[PDB]
Amino acid sequence: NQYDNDVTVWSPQGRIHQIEYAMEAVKQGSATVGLKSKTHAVLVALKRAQSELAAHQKKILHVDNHIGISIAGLTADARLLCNFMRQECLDSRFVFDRPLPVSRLVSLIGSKTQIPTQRYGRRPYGVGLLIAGYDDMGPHIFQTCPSANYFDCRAMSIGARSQSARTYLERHMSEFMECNLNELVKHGLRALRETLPAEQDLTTKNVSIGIVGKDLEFTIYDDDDVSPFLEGLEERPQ
Amino acid sequence: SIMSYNGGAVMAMKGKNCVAIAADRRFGIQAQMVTTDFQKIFPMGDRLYIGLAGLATDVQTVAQRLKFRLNLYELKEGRQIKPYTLMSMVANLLYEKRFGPYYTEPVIAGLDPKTFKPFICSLDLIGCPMVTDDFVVSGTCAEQMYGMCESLWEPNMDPDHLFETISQAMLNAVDRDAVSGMGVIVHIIEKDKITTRTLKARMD
Amino acid sequence: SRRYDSRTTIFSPEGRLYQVEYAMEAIGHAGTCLGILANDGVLLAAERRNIHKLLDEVFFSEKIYKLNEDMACSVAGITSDANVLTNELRLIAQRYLLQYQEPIPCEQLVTALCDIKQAYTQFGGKRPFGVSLLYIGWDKHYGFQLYQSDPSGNYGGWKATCIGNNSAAAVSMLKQDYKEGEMTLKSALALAIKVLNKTMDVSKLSAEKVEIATLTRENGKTVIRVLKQKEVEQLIKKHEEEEAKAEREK
Amino acid sequence: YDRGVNTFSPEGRLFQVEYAIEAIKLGSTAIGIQTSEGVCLAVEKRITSPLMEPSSIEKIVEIDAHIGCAMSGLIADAKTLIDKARVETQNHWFTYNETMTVESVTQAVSNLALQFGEEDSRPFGVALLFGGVDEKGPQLFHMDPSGTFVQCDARAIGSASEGAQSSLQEVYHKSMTLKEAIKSSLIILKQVMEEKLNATNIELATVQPGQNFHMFTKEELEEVIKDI
Amino acid sequence: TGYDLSASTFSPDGRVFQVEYAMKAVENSSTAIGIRCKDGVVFGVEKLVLSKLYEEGSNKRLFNVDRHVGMAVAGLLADARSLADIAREEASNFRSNFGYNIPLKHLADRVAMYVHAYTLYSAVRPFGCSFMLGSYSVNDGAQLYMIDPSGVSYGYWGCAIGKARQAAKTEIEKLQMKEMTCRDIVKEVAKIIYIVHDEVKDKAFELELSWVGELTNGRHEIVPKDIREEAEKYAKESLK
Amino acid sequence: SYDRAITVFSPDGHLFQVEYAQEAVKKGSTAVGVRGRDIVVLGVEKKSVAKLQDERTVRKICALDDNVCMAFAGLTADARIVINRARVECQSHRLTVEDPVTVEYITRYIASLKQRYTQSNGRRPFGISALIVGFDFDGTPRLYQTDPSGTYHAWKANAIGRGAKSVREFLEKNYTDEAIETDDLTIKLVIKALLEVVQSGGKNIELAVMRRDQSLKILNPEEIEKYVAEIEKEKEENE
Amino acid sequence: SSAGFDRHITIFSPEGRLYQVEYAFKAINQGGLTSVAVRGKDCAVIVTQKKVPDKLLDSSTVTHLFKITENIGCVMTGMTADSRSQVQRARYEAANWKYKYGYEIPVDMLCKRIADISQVYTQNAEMRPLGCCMILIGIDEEQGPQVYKCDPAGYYCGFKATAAGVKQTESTSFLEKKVKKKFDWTFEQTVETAITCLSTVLSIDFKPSEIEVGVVTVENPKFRILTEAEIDAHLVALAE
Amino acid sequence: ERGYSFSLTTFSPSGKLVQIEYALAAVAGGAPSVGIKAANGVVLATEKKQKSILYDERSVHKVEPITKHIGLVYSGMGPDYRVLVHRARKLAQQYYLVYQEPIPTAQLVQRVASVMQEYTQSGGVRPFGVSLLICGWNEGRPYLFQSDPSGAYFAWKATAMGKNYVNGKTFLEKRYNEDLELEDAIHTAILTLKESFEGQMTEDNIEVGICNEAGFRRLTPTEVKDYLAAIA
Repeated sequence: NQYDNDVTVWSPQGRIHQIEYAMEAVKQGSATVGLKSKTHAVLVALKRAQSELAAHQKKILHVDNHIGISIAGLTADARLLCNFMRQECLDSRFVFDRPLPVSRLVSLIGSKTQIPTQRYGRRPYGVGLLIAGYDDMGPHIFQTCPSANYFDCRAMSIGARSQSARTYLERHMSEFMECNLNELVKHGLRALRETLPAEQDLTTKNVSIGIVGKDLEFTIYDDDDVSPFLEGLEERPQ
Repeated sequence: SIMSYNGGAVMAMKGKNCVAIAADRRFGIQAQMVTTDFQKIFPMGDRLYIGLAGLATDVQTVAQRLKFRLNLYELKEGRQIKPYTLMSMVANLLYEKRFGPYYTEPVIAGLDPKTFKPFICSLDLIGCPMVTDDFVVSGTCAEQMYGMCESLWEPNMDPDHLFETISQAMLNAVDRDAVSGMGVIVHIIEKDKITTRTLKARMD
Repeated sequence: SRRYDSRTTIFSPEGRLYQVEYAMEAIGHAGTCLGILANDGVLLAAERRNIHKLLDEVFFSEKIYKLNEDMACSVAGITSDANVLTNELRLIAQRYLLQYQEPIPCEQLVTALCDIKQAYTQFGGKRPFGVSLLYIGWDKHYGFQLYQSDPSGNYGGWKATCIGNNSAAAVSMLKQDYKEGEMTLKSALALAIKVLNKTMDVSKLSAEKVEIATLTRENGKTVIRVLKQKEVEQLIKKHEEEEAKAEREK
Repeated sequence: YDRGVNTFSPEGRLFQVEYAIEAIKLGSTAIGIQTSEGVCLAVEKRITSPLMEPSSIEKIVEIDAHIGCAMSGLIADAKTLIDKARVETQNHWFTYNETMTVESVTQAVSNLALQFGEEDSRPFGVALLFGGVDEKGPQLFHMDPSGTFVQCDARAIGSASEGAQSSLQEVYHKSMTLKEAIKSSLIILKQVMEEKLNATNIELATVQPGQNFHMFTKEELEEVIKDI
Repeated sequence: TGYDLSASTFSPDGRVFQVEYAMKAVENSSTAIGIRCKDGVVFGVEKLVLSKLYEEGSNKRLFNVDRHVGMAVAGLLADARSLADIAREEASNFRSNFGYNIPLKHLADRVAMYVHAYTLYSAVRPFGCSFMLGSYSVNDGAQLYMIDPSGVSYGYWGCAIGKARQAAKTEIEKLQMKEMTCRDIVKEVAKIIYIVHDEVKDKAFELELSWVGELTNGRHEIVPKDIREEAEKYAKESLK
Repeated sequence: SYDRAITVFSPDGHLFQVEYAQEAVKKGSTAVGVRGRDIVVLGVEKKSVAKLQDERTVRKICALDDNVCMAFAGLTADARIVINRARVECQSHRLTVEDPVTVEYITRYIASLKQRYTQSNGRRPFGISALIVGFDFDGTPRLYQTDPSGTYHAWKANAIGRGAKSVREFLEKNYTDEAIETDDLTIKLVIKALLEVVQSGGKNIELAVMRRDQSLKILNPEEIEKYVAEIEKEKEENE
Repeated sequence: SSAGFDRHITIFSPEGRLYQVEYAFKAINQGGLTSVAVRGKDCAVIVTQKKVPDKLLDSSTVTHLFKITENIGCVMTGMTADSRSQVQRARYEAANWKYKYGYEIPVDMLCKRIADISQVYTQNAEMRPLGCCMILIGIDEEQGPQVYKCDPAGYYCGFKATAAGVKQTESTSFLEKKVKKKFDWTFEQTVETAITCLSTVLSIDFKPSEIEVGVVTVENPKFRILTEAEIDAHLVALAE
Repeated sequence: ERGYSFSLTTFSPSGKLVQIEYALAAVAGGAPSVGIKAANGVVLATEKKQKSILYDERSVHKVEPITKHIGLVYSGMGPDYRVLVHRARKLAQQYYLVYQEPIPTAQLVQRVASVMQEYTQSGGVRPFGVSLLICGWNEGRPYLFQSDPSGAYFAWKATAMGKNYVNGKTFLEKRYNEDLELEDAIHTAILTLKESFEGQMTEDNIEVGICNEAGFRRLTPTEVKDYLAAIA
């Protein structure tokens, strides 16, 4: 147990436990699912209430006109990476006068989160960022982790009880490349409804859906515009 | 010039077993005097004086900075300061302001603390030491002071004739100067005592 | 790191200080210094440590440090730590003279040191000064003065004080024999040699084991007289003569 | 060890942040309620001595002429938060000629609380309630030492805040009025404190759209007590 | 054991266990091998698919440091990304100060001294990475290097980094690598990967082959094995 | 268990090293202070001269500016830094803003300087508590107090030091809602309050008053002995 | 005794000892290596073996003989990573002498400056004290050849016959019996005792391709590494 | 780096400094030495034996000059000595750059002891393990001082540091007097070093430096062989 104190201290098994504990902070937050077609990349999150009459905490937040991210984990590390995220997006607009390629922006994050996972004096960032974007070669779905690894993927679900969402995505990933937004969005939010206890339903007040498109700027819909998306659904087989 | 802003004249002269130093008394801006009691000779220990001439700011400034370093020297060591040691101390203080220099030219006169050996030297405004055996002069009316000392100085002189020689050298040269005058004070020191006299000069 | 650090800054659960009380006890296991006022003077006395017969003593002063021109100080505690404070304190008294061209008036010199000695008990993890030391001097405003520095930073203006656990019985003696009002130099020197007769347990009071320095305001000069060992001898024999009167009553 | 200054749990949060929530529990209670007519607010002073001056204890301060406040927990750390909350709403008027909205105040306030450590020390021990009338009508917000910022419609924080929030969710509905919500709040106050409810125990704070003045009632509050 | 906390402390017998602990963290990573022929260097990495949602070419371990220099990392992948950016930055200053390409013998010295500096202070930890360096030139030929987490760096003809470090170099040394061409090497690298535990107790995998030498005119790029698929056609015939 | 740091919290949310600084205040001599109609007054106890020292260097009552006073407790070293710092701020305020300094402004400086002095590690907090009394802000008498946590606060009658709980309970049954006019009556309230001293020797009380227009008026041990006589004159009505 | 943290950091123990530096004295001994230097004549000879356990491991990138300047060569024992970083300071500060002072650095002056860097790591804490050892040779004009040796503690000396690595106590005992009749050291008497000491302490009687020989001589003062052919010439010359 | 900045020395509850008392134990287990102040000079001597017959003697010196009239020896551990030697060289030139005059031996010990003070109080460093003996003939009278790793200093007539110093302390007290010559002082300085030496004493086992008024001078082995040539 004496090796379980700092980021610097290695173990006699070769595993640093402080990085292994920051993965556990990702499982505290709620579930969120991102996926993409050939032309459209949609990530869908799940709000959580604090009390019975407070507003629900937002998950999806706009970054750039072609980049939007989701969140899972500490809200302190959330806005701290967002302010680093927005600063790098407008520097390429100010210098190069082009939007950033999405694949090389995430490489700046892995260089950003590597220093506080090696030097003493700062904990690792407990955060579960899902990233959707548009470079010149189509849509992308990215995830990160507090071990500073970033994974390109075509579908991903992270957060609380998100293993049941992964099983739905693996047996329907062959259908995702062809279908358009009227069902591609509700292919995604059929995966959230297995990350729920079996007695309540995904309502209009606890879900956010963000869409960025090839000809569409990144747009966040919540609590009023979810009703054209929740129409035309079946119930759970209970 | 900047040296000619307030005037001044400091002369030192070596005798047989004694040494003398003299200066003027006039304080003033370029053509307007202010007072006739401006001190330009400062005691730095017994039997060892220093004279300053030039810009009246740096006269009062360096004499306080040198007093700052002398008292710290005479407490780390129980002895007093040697006259060669003070010359190296002043030359260090002027050279630190190599490009921001003080506008003064110091004249150091005094005896040895152990023996009776006199010592005279003068420095430039950036700290070039220059020891002699007969006299050193500094101030605005320098060229008049060389004309009097080259003709009146004798090698081995009692304190009687040494006082009379430095008196006639200061009176006849400063009266030729315009921005210096209004009284001359003379210090003559020796092994046994210190004598200070003021002279009857022209007050115009 | 964290497990290598010393405390030096942490209160007790009852509120007392952990390291400051320790440094105030090491001074009691050290030399003895005292002072006494007079109507026209002030004096200091000291105890010689390491009186081995292969030393030189060429400094003319070991416990006494003539600090500005009209002030001196004894010292007690860690001798290696003591040289830092004296070179600073002469340097505080000398930058005052550069600033006003008037000597330092013997109180705000002490508070200038007592703020420096205090600051190591506060911020910064550092070792405090284990040195208490005396003060003598003269000013325009009050005259002859004594002061009592502490590792905590406290100072007090005393009429007759000394060191504690080494010579704490002297303070009980000074309350019995120091009479107020008349305390002149010949009366104060004979009072001082009586005290060190008891506290220093060496019999007959060998003159190589003591050290006495005085200060008299004399014709506008304020001399500081470190009196030589030749006149320590007859000062002892004057007190040695007082035993002959002390046996007449019995 | 046992989770010292900056080290993750094997399961969840930092316990220094978790113990910062517990420091609010030894504070003083306070209730804020949002109504479409305006934002009412209340607090308990907890005055100990009669020689102790009553009007020196502040809990409602004035951040700006349309933004009120409420605090609980540590008073010593709350004076740091109120200081820059007054400054950076004033910097916004200097460079934009307009009033900063109520939500974007606490954006700047929640940046500074998430800065404990040695980077360029300890977390804070104070929760806050912010009332105000921006361009979207009246608003009410709440923050914690964890930086978790959220909008509430009616919120009670401080000591005995758990028993306050249970009965408070029954008496609230969407169509309240401001004259109704003030007496609806102080009934909850005298049921959670122990002293007799008078004009020296509590104080009120109301902000309106047309009445951006008068964020502090003073001895008109004596009329409200005798009416209930 | 006990004093094994800091990297700036010695054992009572004279070794640092924090360097020893980080070496066998590289042991748990999958096998990446390297080999050079007489006119080139051929890399090869066994890389396993995480579950299914990997998108066929993500998070690769065949980097590209310079115009003629690339890496074959294994171990903690995030720690190798920060270490690869040092070698990208180090080769740029040699260009800007001397005007020509970095020699591989000088490049491996600059990197290994940088890895050495994280094994001395108590504030930082040693790296958890080991990697390969291969290059080709006309005045120097082909070279192949090897850097451990401690910082020891010298040259090989062939190597392996991962679980099967010993189990791969047993059958590397039975090749006549001194005279083969690096087109015949590519079909021989793929069978070394597929012999030792490609998907036996694991789930799945995908082969990556990097490539530098005389046929690329000094360039470093991935193989056109996608073209004609000949590595898997020749290695899967070794089932019996 | 866990304290040994000013940045760590307890499992029930406490700062014990801050709370231990208030325990050092209770080792000090008691000092009381009330405000009145025009004349404010504060007194201290426990002089205890030791037969061989000068008593003008043990002073516990100082003035920051011309119309504000100071009384403290705790340990003598940390008070000297706070006093010397507060003299600078109440003088540099006058240079930047040409008004005199209010009594409320100088207490926020002392509290905020003690505030940031608690936050950073390796900075031992001040173990003193202070009483700031001044009828300076446009003819209005006020008195505040401080705390080692850094919380400035206003009372109308105050007691600190070793035995403050008895005196503060005494003044609640004694400070009349009838305002103590004829200000020698208000001074006699303090001498009656300081009569419950740790030993009550009578000649160990150093009362200092201020008539809100003049400077500080340190009382002599002949005028204060007259007020001790009339306190025994009112005590003759018990029989 | 273990008082405070004397077994962990560089502080004094009771009885004036300190353990974190004398743990570094047997930090050399994990190399499995032994180096011998002999001064007898107007020449100076280094001899040190190589240990090649792998046929995939190269031959030219094994050499412990390091060329500091043209007239100064050295050999390194101990662990490899601390050894090459120590040489980077020795190559650096030998050139600062030429720049600041305008002539070639003496071998005596350089061994001072290297040991002064190892001083501060013992003096200051949280700084690991470089568990390796350095032996120098060179020609000084009007002084003949010299052999110096540096310690991790910062201690240096100059002496005629040197052993290092693992087997000092057996080799230095052999050389005192050798250097007590000061016979004619004639540049082959020096090389033969440099071989026959190591060939009897290790007791191998080895093949011509496992050692290196560094040499410097009053005639050709350049540092010079011997060739495998002429190493074999001296090896068969002692076959009597 | 981090910037840790904490000292490794605090007070005991008894009031003693623990690590400084441990550093004097490493001083007492060093090579022995002796220094004698005569009526016209100061004599320094030391014990320089190699662990082998291989070690050259013309490489490392024990008696070491500071100025041309100031020398300095030690008893403790080897490599810590060369730090403060090079520190005292640069310090002694700074007096000469200001005052144009060679430094007196009293003023040098005022500043070298302040350097040894600074490693005892500052953060994370350890105190020295070397005591010194500092000599010199300035202003007629010669001087002989001794500085310890605590930071204090003294002024001896004759003393001995190193191993068996309590035996040499009694032997110098029973042999020295008020005055001798310098040539008589070296004779009683080897006879106190012959007390604790090994079975053989040659020109290369001891090493002697002197201080005449003509300046500082360390002796070549020609004189030291001729001095121990049957004159004890």
